[PDB]
Amino acid sequence: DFIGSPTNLIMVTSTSLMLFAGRFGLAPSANRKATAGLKLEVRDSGLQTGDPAGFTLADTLACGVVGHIIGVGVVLGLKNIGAL
Amino acid sequence: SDPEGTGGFIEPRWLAYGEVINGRFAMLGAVGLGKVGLIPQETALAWFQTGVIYNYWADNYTLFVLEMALMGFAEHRRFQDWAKPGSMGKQYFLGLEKGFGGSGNPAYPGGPFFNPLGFGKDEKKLKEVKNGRLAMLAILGYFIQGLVTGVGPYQN
Amino acid sequence: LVDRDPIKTSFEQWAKPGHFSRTIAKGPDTTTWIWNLHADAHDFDSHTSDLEEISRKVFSAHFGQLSIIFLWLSGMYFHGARFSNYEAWLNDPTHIGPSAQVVWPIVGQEILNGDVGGGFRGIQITSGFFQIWRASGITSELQLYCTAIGALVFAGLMLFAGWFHYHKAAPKLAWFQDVESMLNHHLAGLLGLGSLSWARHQVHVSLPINQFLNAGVDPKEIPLPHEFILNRDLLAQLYPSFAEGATPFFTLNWSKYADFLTFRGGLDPLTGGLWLTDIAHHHLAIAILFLIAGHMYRIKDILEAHKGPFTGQGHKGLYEILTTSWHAQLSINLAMLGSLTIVVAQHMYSMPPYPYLATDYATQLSLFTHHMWIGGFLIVGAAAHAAIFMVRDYDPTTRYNDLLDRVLRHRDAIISHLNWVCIFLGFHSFGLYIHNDTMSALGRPQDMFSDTAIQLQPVFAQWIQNTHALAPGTTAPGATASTSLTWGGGDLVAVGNKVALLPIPLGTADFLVHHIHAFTIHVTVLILLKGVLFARSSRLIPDKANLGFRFPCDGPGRGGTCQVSAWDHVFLGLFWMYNSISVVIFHFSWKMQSDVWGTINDQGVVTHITAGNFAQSSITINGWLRDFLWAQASQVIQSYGSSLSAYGLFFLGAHFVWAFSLMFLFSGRGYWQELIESIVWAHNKLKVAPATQPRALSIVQGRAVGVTHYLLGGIATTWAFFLARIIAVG
Amino acid sequence: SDPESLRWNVQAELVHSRWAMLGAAGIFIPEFLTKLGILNTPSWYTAGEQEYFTDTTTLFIVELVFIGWAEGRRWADILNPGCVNTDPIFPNNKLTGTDVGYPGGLWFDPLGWGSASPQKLKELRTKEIKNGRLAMLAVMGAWFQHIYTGTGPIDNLFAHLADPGHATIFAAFTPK
Ligand code: CLA
Ligand code: CLA
Ligand SMILES: CC1=C(/C=C/C(C)=C/C=C/C(C)=C/C=C/C=C(C)/C=C/C=C(C)/C=C/C2=C(C)CCCC2(C)C)C(C)(C)CCC1
Ligand SMILES: CC1=C(/C=C/C(C)=C/C=C\C(C)=C\C=C\C=C(C)/C=C/C=C(C)/C=C/C2=C(C)CCCC2(C)C)C(C)(C)CCC1
Ligand SMILES: CCCCCCCCCCCCO[C@H]1O[C@H](CO)[C@@H](O[C@H]2O[C@H](CO)[C@@H](O)[C@H](O)[C@H]2O)[C@H](O)[C@H]1O
Ligand SMILES: CCCCCCCCCCCCO[C@H]1O[C@H](CO)[C@@H](O[C@H]2O[C@H](CO)[C@@H](O)[C@H](O)[C@H]2O)[C@H](O)[C@H]1O
Ligand SMILES: CC1=C(C/C=C(\C)CCC[C@H](C)CCC[C@@H](C)CCCC(C)C)C(=O)c2ccccc2C1=O
Repeated sequence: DFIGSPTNLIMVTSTSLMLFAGRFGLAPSANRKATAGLKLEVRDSGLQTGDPAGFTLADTLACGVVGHIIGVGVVLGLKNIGAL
Repeated sequence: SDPEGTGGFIEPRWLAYGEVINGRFAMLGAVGLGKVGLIPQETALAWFQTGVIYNYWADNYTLFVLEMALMGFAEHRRFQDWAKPGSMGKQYFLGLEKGFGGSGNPAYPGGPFFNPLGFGKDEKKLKEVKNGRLAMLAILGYFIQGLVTGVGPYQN
Repeated sequence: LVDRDPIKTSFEQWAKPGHFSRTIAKGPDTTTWIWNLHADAHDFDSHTSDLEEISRKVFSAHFGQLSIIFLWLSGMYFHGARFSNYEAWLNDPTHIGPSAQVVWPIVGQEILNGDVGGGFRGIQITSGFFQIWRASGITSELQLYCTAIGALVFAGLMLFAGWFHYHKAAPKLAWFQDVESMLNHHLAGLLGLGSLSWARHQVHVSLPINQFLNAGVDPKEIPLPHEFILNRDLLAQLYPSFAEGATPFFTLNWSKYADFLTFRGGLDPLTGGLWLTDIAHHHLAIAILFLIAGHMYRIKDILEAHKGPFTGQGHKGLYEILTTSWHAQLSINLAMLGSLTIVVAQHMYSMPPYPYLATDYATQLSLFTHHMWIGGFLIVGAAAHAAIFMVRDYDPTTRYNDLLDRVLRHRDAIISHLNWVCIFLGFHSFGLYIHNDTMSALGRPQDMFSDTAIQLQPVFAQWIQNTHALAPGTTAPGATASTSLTWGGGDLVAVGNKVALLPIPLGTADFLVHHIHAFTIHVTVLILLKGVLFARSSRLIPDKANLGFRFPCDGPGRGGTCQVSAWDHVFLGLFWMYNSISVVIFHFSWKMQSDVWGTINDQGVVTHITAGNFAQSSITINGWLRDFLWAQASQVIQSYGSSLSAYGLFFLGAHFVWAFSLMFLFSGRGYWQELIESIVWAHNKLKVAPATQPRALSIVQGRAVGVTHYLLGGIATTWAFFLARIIAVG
Repeated sequence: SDPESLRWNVQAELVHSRWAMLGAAGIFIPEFLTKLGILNTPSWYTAGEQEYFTDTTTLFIVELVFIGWAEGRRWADILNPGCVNTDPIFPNNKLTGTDVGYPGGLWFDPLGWGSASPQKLKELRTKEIKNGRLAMLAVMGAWFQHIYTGTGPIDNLFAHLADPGHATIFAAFTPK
């Protein structure tokens, strides 16, 4: 409740990335060390695709912009429709 | 013989499901009074504000414990006595008619269960008759300290 | 044996003549065996071939000790409550000079017991509860009298768990020899759930109840006894009901706060313990780790992995055994337990963790030397028991061909080096001092080694110490001063009679003690290392492991063939360590008083118990009895008719017991035989001897009664020498 | 798996126990008949009238002489004849052992059938109360501590204290 309720939604945010992230990071283990970077089995680029943590650091940022103006610097707008 | 308490892999919870029945109807007085509570002066004071609107008018006297020890006796007697082979009830030192048993070695509504005939009505496994009364027991457990106080139900 | 086996006697054997090794105690009489058997009451060659129980016995013996500490220290905590000193001292600390303990007045006794106190006659104490103690806030004598019985509760029970093993029908192999969890648990939730739990009862209750004690009151003018829950108004001071945070995390605002913590660095003024407030945070920040950490895991797995070219194949299956050696998994431990105790001995004196220590001089150096002899008495052990491994424990060979089998491969080698190391030291590590004498007695200072004379010139200053305080260039944030106050940069200001704590700057004459330590630490280890390594077979004997780690000595041949073995390497290695520690002690107090331990005076002109006499005068190794032994010790040999007196009055005995050891250390054996008969003769004439063939000491027993006495002699000598030059001025 | 007591002085331990408990007998009835004090009331003068007292201790020596002889002479013979030396029946001396103590000397002996016995007939009377008396006494002697301690007044001695609410005694009753 409060910003603290926004926080209830938010425990969900830390709890979440971390766990949703968790399986990928374990899911083919017995890798031990290492990767695509090193020995045998290139394909180049970097890539585009596949998840665990590429996508949630992004989420702390999401939460940020919307949240963002509302508290801020009383918060845009800018309208434009205003809204028309 | 110097003493015996046979235990096999689960001794415990044979009781346990037992400590549980007793324990369970003690969830009990919860099921169906509720605070000693503490260290007894009030005489002025509850935890820290307790009370207000010290517990209770409060009769009670701790003599229990003197009671806890004393009834302890019954508990451990029913259990040996039936080791058994029975003299036990002496009946009338002399003479003649002693119809009366009253029935049973009890368990349940007829010392022999009895009055067998019944219902047209009221018409339309026994660890469950246990399982749910811890699900009545451990429940007041937290309900003693059942508070958030500074704030309260976030939910709400 | 057979009084009567198996199945069919409950009936216990007391009697018919009793037991060991198969031509068992003879029947026919002897003395030695009464000495055998206290010794080597457990060795575990004997009782059974098959480990079977013993792990099932050593869990029980362990229980006994835990109880016992408990019996102990209920005692202590008693004593501490109801012979109080404590209530009185705490309003009063920095006046008081504290006792738990009193005699009764019978015969002489009572010279001893001399006014300590908040007005009672005492024996002054130097282990501090009264300082472990400050922490309890609530106070009063009858409780500690609850904490006390709470002690005797844990005991009887944490002592009927020892009935509840061996003696009770009891456990089997898998349970230890499947390890797979054990540190998992231990470090996670006890290592963790203590330090954790300790946090919860280290700000809850203690912090507040000395947050407003560090002012005065008559306690309970401050603290109610339970007072401290659902309640709390009081937390409010010492901080918020978190006011609106949620379970830490962030969408949190402070315009002015950050949760209790707030790190301390430096010492409290007017209780210079160090802040009672980094004390929660640090223990909290521990446990987590342990809380996370004891969550490995099940094993060879990690150990079987990495190999190198020098590096060892052995590393792998570096021990199926390890799970069942024991004697090895104790030897490893002692090195650590032991070497992890005397690391206490520093962080203590250069960073007190209890309120009123330093000002309290004598009640934390006793400490720093008690904790110091264990981080040594447990290390030589940590070798003995490896020797006990290296010889025996496994039935058979199948350890094979590793890392060890490796180390041994070289062995007239690892110890070939280490040797020269020591004579390089010794010559650079003691005759160094002897220069001074031979040339300051010749007398030409131009050329001594004095901190002034041979040139470094007047700075110690920059190595680490100066980078260490100076600390926040850093990724470091924190706290006005140091981790340890002593380090060079910073501060005049610590404490109220007295100095507690100050730079200590060294130079040379900290330089070369610091080096004698090297050479002393090193030749200690040479003898143990070469001792445990050459455990089983040697270039002098091959047939060498065959009875013993003990055997006396193989036999007059090969030239000498005497000392060898490794009981004896762990006999001549104690002999050193008694110095190792005995001279490290000699180091600290001569420093800590020659500089540091103090007084403050108007305008803070520091007055060290000795105006730094150290300066030019430890460098001379006579100055070490000019300035030490003959200077201080004048308080030991003046101590008669007093109160402490039991020190001066010990200092003669035990300064006797030592000079009795040599008799046991320096002598033959068929000698006291040859004598013991002249005796035995005179005995028979009157008809008064033969039965239980009186016999001389068991070659190595004689060595057992060397050493042991040489230590409880030569040691308590200073335990006296000390408590007698901090009690009274200093 | 259990201690073995059985202990062997022992059978003696039980007869020691009779002494303690039958003696324990004197106490209860007499003090308590107590005169149900009393109709009223009790005066000593009489001997001790003014003779500088009567007993003090001297009373204790006479008490003991009279006794010494008895307690002493005594077990000395509840029984025990044969009375020497080398090897074991075990009682613990056992000397009486085979020989009763006498073949042919006297009538050491009491009664019919080459025996000590009064004979078969009776546990009866006196195993149940006399041993029940082993019990009785102990609780009723345990009752004596209960009856004085707490000394109403005179003496606290050394206080960590922390009573009163109220005194302790015997007259009898209990309150509550
Ligand atoms: C001062 C205290 C007060 C308190 C706090 C207690 C507390 C307790 N008493 Mg208790 N007691 C008190 C006053 C108190 N008593 C008084 C004044 C008396 C005199 C009558 C007793 C006589 C008494 C007896 C004989 C026993 C207890 C027992 C107990 C324990 C039983 C636990 C339980 O829940 O059983 C009840 C809960 C159940 C789930 C059992 C259900 C059985 C019911 C249906 C039978 C009784 C109800 C019945 C139908 C009513 C008919 C009227 C009849 C009483 C005339 C409990 C700790 C018992 C004990 O613990 O012994 C080892 C038992 O010994 N008490
Ligand atoms: C955590 C480890 C601890 C444990 C559990 C053990 C266990 C064991 N050690 Mg051991 N040991 C240890 C630490 C430990 N040690 C340390 C630190 C050292 C270095 C000193 C040693 C040096 C050592 C040696 C040399 C030997 C053992 C042996 C043994 C085994 C024989 C035990 C015995 O009979 O008691 C022995 C205890 C006594 C006989 C009691 C006498 C104690 C005397 C010396 C008194 C001490 C002085 C003290 C001030 C006197 C009391 C005050 C008085 C003045 C009133 C046993 C398996 C022995 C063995 O043969 O292995 C199978 C071998 O003897 N240990
Ligand atoms: C299940 C459960 C639980 C559990 C509880 C418990 C049971 C706990 C605990 C806690 C704990 C379990 C704690 C612990 C702690 C520990 C510690 C804290 C340690 C210690 C120790 C000491 C103090 C020692 C010291 C020393 C040293 C240093 C060495 C030697 C010497 C001496 C001994 C002095 C909980 C809660 C969740 C709740 C729910 C249910
Ligand atoms: C005539 C006679 C006699 C003799 C006596 C004498 C002459 C003595 C002595 C003695 C001496 C002349 C010396 C001794 C000493 C002892 C001791 C000494 C003991 C002990 C100890 C202790 C207890 C310790 C502790 C400690 C610790 C803890 C560790 C380290 C430190 C110390 C050491 C502190 C008698 C009577 C006996 C008998 C009869 C006859
Ligand atoms: C022992 C050999 C001297 C070599 C080191 C000397 C270099 C540093 C100068 C003196 C070191 C002692 O440090 C000391 O300085 C002052 C003594 O003059 C004292 O000065 C203190 O007393 C006064 C009271 O307000 C004020 O002058 C200061 O504000 C205060 O810090 C302090 O108690 C201590 O901070
Ligand atoms: C059941 C009733 C209880 C018993 C008491 C009633 C009297 C019956 C006799 C028992 C009385 C005990 O005392 C008595 O026992 C004997 C009974 O065998 C008596 O009579 C007998 O004595 C010897 C056995 O003892 C016999 O070998 C003799 O032929 C006969 O004289 C004894 O002269 C007397 O010592
Ligand atoms: C002096 C000395 C002896 C002689 C020491 C002896 C004989 C000490 C043993 C004496 C015992 C402890 C006396 C025991 C007698 C009493 C315990 C019996 C009476 C019981 C009492 C109530 C007094 C050796 O045997 C020895 C062996 C090896 C190397 C060096 C030496 C050595 O230096």
